[PDB]
Amino acid sequence: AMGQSTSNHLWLLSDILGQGATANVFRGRHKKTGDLFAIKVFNNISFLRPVDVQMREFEVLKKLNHKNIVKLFAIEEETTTRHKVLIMEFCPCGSLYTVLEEPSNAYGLPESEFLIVLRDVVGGMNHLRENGIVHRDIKPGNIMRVIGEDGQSVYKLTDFGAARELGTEEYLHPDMYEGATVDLWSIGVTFYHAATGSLPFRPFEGPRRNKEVMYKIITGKPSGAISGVQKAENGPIDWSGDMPVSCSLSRGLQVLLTPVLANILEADQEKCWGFDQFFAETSDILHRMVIHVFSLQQMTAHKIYIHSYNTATIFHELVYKQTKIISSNQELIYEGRRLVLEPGRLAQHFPKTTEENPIFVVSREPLNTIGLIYEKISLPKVHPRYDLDGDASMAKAITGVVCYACRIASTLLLYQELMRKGIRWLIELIKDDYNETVHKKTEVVITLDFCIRNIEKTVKVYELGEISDIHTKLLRLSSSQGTIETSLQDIDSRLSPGGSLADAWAHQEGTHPKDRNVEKLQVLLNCMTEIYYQFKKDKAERRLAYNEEQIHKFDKQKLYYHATKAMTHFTDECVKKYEAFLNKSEEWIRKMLHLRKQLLSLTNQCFDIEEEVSKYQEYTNELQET
Amino acid sequence: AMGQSTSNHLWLLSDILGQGATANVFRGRHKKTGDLFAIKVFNNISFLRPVDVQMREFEVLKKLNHKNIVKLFAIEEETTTRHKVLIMEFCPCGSLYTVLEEPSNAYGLPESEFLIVLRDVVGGMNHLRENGIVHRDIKPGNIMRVIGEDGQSVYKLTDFGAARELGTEEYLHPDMYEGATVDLWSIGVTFYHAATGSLPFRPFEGPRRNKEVMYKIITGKPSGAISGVQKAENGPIDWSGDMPVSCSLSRGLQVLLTPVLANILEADQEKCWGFDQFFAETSDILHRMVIHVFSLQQMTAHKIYIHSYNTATIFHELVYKQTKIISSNQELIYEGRRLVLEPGRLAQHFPKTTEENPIFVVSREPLNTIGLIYEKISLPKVHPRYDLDGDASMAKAITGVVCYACRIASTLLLYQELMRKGIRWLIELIKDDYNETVHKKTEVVITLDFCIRNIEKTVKVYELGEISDIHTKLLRLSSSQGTIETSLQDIDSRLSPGGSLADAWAHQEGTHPKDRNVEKLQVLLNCMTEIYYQFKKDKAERRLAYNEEQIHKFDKQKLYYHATKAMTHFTDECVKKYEAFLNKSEEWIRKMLHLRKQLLSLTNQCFDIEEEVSKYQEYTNELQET
Ligand SMILES: O=C(NCCCNc1nc(Nc2cccc(CN3CCOCC3)c2)ncc1C1CC1)C1CCC1
Ligand SMILES: O=C(NCCCNc1nc(Nc2cccc(CN3CCOCC3)c2)ncc1C1CC1)C1CCC1
Repeated sequence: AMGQSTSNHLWLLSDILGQGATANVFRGRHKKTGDLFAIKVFNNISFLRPVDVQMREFEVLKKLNHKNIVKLFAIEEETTTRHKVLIMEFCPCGSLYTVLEEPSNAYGLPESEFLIVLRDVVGGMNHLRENGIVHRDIKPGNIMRVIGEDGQSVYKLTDFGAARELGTEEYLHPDMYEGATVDLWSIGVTFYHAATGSLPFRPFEGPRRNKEVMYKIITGKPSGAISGVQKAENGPIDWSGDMPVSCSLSRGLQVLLTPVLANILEADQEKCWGFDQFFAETSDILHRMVIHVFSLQQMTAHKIYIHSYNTATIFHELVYKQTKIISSNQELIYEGRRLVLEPGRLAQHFPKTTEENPIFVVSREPLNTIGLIYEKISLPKVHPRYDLDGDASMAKAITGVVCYACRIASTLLLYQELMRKGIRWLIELIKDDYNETVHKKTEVVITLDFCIRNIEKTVKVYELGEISDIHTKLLRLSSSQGTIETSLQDIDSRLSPGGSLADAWAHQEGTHPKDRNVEKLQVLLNCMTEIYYQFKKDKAERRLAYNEEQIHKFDKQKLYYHATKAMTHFTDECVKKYEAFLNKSEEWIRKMLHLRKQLLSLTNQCFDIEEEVSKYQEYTNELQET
Repeated sequence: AMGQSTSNHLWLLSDILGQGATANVFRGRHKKTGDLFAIKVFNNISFLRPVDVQMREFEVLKKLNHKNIVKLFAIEEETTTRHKVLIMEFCPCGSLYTVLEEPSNAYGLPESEFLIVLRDVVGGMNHLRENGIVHRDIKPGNIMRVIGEDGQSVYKLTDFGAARELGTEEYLHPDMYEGATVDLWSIGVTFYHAATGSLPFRPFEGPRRNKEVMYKIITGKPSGAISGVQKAENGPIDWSGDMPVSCSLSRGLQVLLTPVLANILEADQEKCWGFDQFFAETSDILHRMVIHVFSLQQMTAHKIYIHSYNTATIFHELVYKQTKIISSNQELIYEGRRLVLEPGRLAQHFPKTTEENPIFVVSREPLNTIGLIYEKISLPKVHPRYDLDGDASMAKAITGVVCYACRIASTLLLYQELMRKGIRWLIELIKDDYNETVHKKTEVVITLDFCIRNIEKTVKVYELGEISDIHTKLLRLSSSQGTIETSLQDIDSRLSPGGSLADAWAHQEGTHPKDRNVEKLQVLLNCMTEIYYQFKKDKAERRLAYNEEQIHKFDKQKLYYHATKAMTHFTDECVKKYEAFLNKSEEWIRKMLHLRKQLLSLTNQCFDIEEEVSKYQEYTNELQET
């Protein structure tokens, strides 16, 4: 074998991790402890030979300590070549680029993981600003990832400060492509990339020979837009000031994220934010807590980004901006019961919200049932070419699509299981509004009983005009009360099991966790992703043996069969059942809004008559005489 | 390289899978399709040379098709040696032994996974009984595992019917060690092993030289017992007719599983079940559905194994047998509201129960708060010896213990999060019993109002004895009603936030999912299990190089530090917080049982007076005259 060594460290040249322009990164261990470290060996060191200036540049990075920055442990010299070797912190998981290489993140990172990336990157750059050093060359490849003690990812920076001695091509500022504006540029490109899984500004044949057109895209500067992609060869550029539909981010977050990118992605130094403005808006998002809310009327889940110190007034406002529901009509349901929120109640004392257990929202005004809005992405055509590079690229693509389909499928199941809960709670919450009307009826019933037989007694002792008038008046009330008594039993007949309102259809329509459709999709998805990582190990081998050449061709054909089998099961089973559940949901809503309209009126026809039987009890029942 | 071939198949000798006495199993592919198959090459074929009798014995296994049986595809001859090669179905996951090799199953398989094992093994043997063939040599190594289309494991048999041409040593029947009784023996040993993670009958130094004592254990035949283990060298045998505390199986299942094993684990052919009796009891368990129930009083979760055709009467009975709660006192809570079950309601129409969303049970009779009962298992002492075999054995042991601690930790968090829900539901369910008392009070209030001022009017028109008597009687009621009116406000003061009953302590005591204690435990557990599988790759290498020898020693010492760090965090954080939550839970229960006792009496002091004000309204209020 072949491996370099040091006074305290040693490493094989086969354990290469990073191939830079100035230095190379190797997986190395310590001679004594055996603990793994990152070995940064300086290549091309001869025309410089610094032992005075650069030495102190390494003595400053040593004491530089932060959670969002890869730690530099020591500066040692190679045994033979006497090259300056940096003992860096080893990150077993890799970088942000490695994460984006996964098909599960082909259409953007998970929302929770994205918030971690945002939090760490901002914290890292801010710490570098405190020391004055500017990075600019901030790429997902320069953002390492480690697993913290709590299992959550922690992102760190590393490849910075190499501008004094010497941005990435797809992360270059237009004026830099030819202040701190050029630094904040690549950050937005990184942030968009992490949220989309794709670059913001893409030509047709990629950023290579057609990258001459790519510079025209950036210099085009459409201000508010954050995406410039041509869907055809040397055609027009499709602009967009919003994020793709395939984005895995919630609607609440996109509203806050969009203006951040738009104000850091333009050539104008007068329209672009500074690091203070950038830090302010970013820190604002990171501080906010999440309130899970599922609108039963629209069959849509929502994530309201609000501060803990904000009141319920702003909460109802934010819900309206995402659901188009007036605050005075936003009726809340939680944990099976109705939930009343005070206009000035802080967000710290809000109930425990989860994607699986949120705060349902029901309204009285008619709302169209929308459901989940996603992008219909079909499988890409697989070419019979043997191109190992192309076989690895298309493997990442075709697997990412199925990942998206499996992502939507689990969400479609989420919406249905959430629907069954909200409906089950609602019908029982309606019964609560039925039991109160009964108790608000019996109070009127007893009232007339001690008003009828009290005036029927006064006249049976044996004037007549007043007697007959009240008698007729009380009869027109006890009768009108009689029909309401019966019509409420009709409502109770509706609330009864199998009473044209029961949720028997909800358990007999869409898909259920018993079907295990997501697990079935994952099985095929595992078969594909296994082949994918294998094709990565085939691309690195440049060429394969005859035996491995055939296996590569076999698995490539089985990659299509796996994807096709999964895509069929998704549309013909998961989707179709969802369409059926969505249909009978919009029907039951109308039948429910109609009922609540009845019960409301029938209840209001008890309060107005409660005041009518109050102006008679204090009248003839109590005459006057010395 | 070195690899054998066939007319249609080929395989490397390095891809060995099974090392049997008669044949070897290799990972092989097809020459055309490239699909992977299991290659069974016959070793020691010379003194037999069968081409007539044995050929048909392979022609019968070909048409033999079942889900719980490994499929035999074809019978081909080797190119050079002309050995009889069986093209078997390849099982990438391995066998049941492979599953038990995992530290996560060191103390038994998960309950769901165990039910799959039971279901498949029974279905497999039953199919073999239909064909008449008996296996007897049923070992976890002879039970393969594959992943079905729905993601769930599927277990199959394979190494059977090799008795005609020719049980495992730890799976031998006592009379066989020296009817179909000898067949059902190894099944119970397998079933115990899967549920415990350990053999039922173990000497001290293992089943080797001290296995002479092991035969004394089996021939000891304590009938009802199912375990025989000596904790000391050549000491007494500790018998047990029940399963260990570390068993991951629910209490409901153990009650059904115990008699099954006890009746198939004894030398007596008169006390042992037949295959019909065995199939009946096993199929009975597999057909039953699971009802999740969490007793708030005892802070214990329960899994009631009941049939779908059974009524709620048997349900309440089964709950009593596990919670010691009388059926007439079992008050049910579900989905935030109280749940009323009809005595003859089928189990098919029971609500959706989950371990995370079960049916809570509250009682009126005082119950001691038990909580989770588990076995306190400490880390085993690690010896400084270099023994690779011993280093791999202790790695499986020390990792399995931490797995158990992480298993309990997630359960301790489950019980607490379940506690917070049941309490939150209860306090709101009490308010429901408070709002009814109010409505059952106002009916009495209005009653006396039209009874007081109706008799105060009759006497103010200006006999006297009757007048004064009723007046005093109504005063003793309106007054006694007045104090109840105020004492209920005291209860409402208790139900009010911060009213010596609020669940503010529940969110400020034990551990929460925000702490991520389980994730923290998993991080260290991942570091350990990685080292474990590495030690397996070191044991197979017999000896290691100098470099790898030191790394082995380094990771071995870091294996202790990982386990110690995890075990400390478990006891000092996860456990201690659980003890505090358990303490303040037992206190709040008494304060809740006391309140419900008050509200009950205060409610009963409204019904008995409702009938008192009913015998006066139909009296003097309605006199008599012509
Ligand atoms: O600082 C740079 N590159 C960063 C990307 C590669 N460098 C590293 N990679 C890693 N880990 C890593 C990189 C790529 C893939 C993986 C995942 N596997 C781990 C071991 O097995 C193979 C890959 C791990 N750790 C630390 C570092 C150095 C300290 C910043 C510049 C590029 C040359 C210097
Ligand atoms: O039938 C037997 N042995 C069963 C155990 C090994 N045989 C098999 N193993 C397997 N798969 C397997 C066995 C052990 C480990 C693993 C997991 N990895 C898969 C590939 O990489 C290494 C191990 C897989 N499939 C099929 C079979 C034969 C058809 C029953 C007798 C023992 C000689 C015949």
